[PDB]
Amino acid sequence: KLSEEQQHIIAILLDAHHKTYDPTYADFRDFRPPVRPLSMLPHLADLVSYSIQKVIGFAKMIPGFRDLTSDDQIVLLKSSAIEVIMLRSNQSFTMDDMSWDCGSQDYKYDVTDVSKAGHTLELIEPLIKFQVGLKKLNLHEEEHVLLMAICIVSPDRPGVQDAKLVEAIQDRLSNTLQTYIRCRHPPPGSHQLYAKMIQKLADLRSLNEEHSKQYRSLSFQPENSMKLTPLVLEVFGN
Amino acid sequence: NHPMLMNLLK
Ligand SMILES: [O]C(=O)[C]OC1=[C][C]=C(C2345B678B9%10%11B6%12%13B96%14B%109%15B%1172B932B437B%1285B%1363C%14%1527C2=[C][C]=C(C([O])(C(F)(F)F)C(F)(F)F)[C]=[C]2)[C]=[C]1
Repeated sequence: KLSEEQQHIIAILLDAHHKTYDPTYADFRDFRPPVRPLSMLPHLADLVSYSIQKVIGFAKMIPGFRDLTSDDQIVLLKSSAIEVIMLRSNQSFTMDDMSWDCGSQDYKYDVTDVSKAGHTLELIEPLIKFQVGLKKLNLHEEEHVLLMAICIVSPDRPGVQDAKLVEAIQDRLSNTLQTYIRCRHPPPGSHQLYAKMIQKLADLRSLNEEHSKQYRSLSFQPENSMKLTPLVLEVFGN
Repeated sequence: NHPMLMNLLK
């Protein structure tokens, strides 16, 4: 059932993820150092700005993405950026202590670190529950990278102009994912896996909404906006 | 409007 075109799409998305996700976390030394109010805001703002650039690199390699206009590519990335970053960070999240382990003690982030960047339990509690539930899915890397692409290319993002073209690109990705689960994911892990994965996308939309709320309250203080980066201000708002 | 996003997209 898995056509050669569908196998082609998976190979590209796997390669795109490997070219944009460094599992050594080497570049983290270039950030402003972490201090453990809002002592973690400089470091974590540098982390998000770094990851936005990686999300852009990944999106450019999604089949069909560069058939969209630059206006549509911009609005899809603006809307999905924080969702894809939260989804990507599942690779560093660990159940042993409910933290994001990125190679060393300096770059291990727990719930208190996120709150030392200006965010509250309104976001942190659903965020942790998202990371746990995603880990319980035990996704193949093939499914992990397909979910990242489906999240970016969604027709209902605000500001989309050629939703019909966005929908066509997403449908080709969704059919690849559904057929992949069918032929390559054995039961019982296969059980309603596609529906469970789309529920995680719905979880990410809610997390996106709460983050935007807390970001605007954060960046409304000029002393806080001083600590952000120019790319973060362009993407998330000034 | 979004010059840095456009540069990374090119
Ligand atoms: O992916 C990998 O495995 C390794 O790399 C990464 C990349 C990102 C994360 C994270 B994870 B917790 B979830 B929150 B904190 B960590 B950092 B983002 B992900 B969200 C995250 C975060 C911080 C800052 C803001 C912020 O709102 C603030 F103002 F700085 F607080 C802004 F940056 F967006 F502005 C928003 C979200 C972990 C590992």
